[PDB]
Amino acid sequence: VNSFSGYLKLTDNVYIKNADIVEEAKKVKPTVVVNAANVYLKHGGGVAGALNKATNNAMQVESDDYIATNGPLKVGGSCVLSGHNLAKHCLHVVGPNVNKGEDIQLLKSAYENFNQHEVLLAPLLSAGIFGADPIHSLRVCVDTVRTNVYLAVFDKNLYDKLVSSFL
Repeated sequence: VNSFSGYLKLTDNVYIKNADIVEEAKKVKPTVVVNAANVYLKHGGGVAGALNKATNNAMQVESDDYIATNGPLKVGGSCVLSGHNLAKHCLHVVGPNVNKGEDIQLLKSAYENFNQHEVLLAPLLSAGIFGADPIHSLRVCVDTVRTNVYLAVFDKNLYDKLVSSFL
């Protein structure tokens, strides 16, 4: 049994809810919240900008030190950093950004990072300002992630379309 409330069950291991991931993280304090990161961990906008704002920029400060030591992530890759006030850990995952021309096949590799964590609160990778089709992102999630994932979808309209169209 876990703390997550109000989710619709899509499969054995994937759950979805219309929710602000920031507000959900604040309520649940999950072991892992996933960030929709870029390779530079520059948390300017979208999910990343919202998570970082909710940490009062402490996520960005920590991220800048990570990059200064390790260099950029790979598209499809991830790193584990602090969850600050939102979660125990933040898994920063880089999905491909279609608005930069990145290979959508890298979306599966991105979701494979989730399998290193038994339970996660996450957004749909490569959705929103990363430019991918969220319906596609949800299909890749279901077909790739085997651990228990609780997906937060900010937009109510999109949430209802994801559920209604789910095979």
